[PDB]
Amino acid sequence: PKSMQCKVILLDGSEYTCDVEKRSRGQVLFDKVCEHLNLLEKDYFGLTYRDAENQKNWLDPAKEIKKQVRSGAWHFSFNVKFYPPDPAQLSEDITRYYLCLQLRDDIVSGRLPCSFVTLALLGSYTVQSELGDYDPDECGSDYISEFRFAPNHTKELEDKVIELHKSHRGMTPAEAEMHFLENAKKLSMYGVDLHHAKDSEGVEIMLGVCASGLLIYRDRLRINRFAWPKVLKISYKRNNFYIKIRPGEFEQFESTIGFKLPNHRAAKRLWKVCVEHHTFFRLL
Ligand SMILES: NC(=O)c1cnc(C(F)(F)F)nc1
Ligand SMILES: NC(=O)c1cnc(C(F)(F)F)nc1
Repeated sequence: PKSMQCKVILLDGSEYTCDVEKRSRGQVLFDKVCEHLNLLEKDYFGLTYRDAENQKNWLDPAKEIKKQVRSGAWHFSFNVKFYPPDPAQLSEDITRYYLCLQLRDDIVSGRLPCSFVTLALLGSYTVQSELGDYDPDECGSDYISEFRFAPNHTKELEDKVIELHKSHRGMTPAEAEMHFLENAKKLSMYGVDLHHAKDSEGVEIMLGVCASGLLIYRDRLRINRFAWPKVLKISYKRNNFYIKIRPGEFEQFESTIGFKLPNHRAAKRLWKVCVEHHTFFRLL
């Protein structure tokens, strides 16, 4: 029975190595990683790989690993796939902990934009969770944290993290993580998966996929939203992605909205993440 070595980048930036039989389905690897992480609320997570065009794809747990990674390395990342709209309702603190690690990367990477004060407040909860109570001995007037808090660090930001950290004395790690999440969950781009696309006139837009539905970012002054209930059908054909928007009351027919994706693979990838979000957030 021939086994393939798998390398998974965990949310703390460390590398897990394991072996699975070469015909293994994605679920096999995912279960091994989740057992390693002592994670029971696994439904919010998945594994990504980089395809032959270097795009992030979700590993499908139902299909063979080899048929997905194809010509590429058996190299994966462990990630949040479905961001809970209300992290307080997760049953385990360790679930909320991995969600925090994902969100810290979402912030540092610039995928999750965040005001100065929110960057500093989220930072202060991370520091409280990781180091415990503010200690002046570790922090002088010229202190810079090892912690990455933002896509661009300033001395003013480092100072504001410390000032807010002082306010958190006696806060336990689970408590600081819950405050981190109570704040992060409100950010306009929280759990929004962005896809570059063109509308039916060739104007460049972004499509966001999330718990509440499909978002269409045109300009700052033109953002369209389709709640999952208002979507009847999700389809792709060639480089095109279509959604069937349900008839309004007393309207005779469904409306159809058409988008152009960069290539056929980009169209299918958007279709699959949409169907998966629809199913997940229909049931949750
Ligand atoms: N959310 C899930 O339960 C889930 C399971 N398994 C996988 C895998 F194996 F493809 F990575 N991705 C997601
Ligand atoms: N833009 C927001 O929804 C938002 C979230 N969280 C905060 C925090 F941390 F300062 F309280 N400020 C703003």
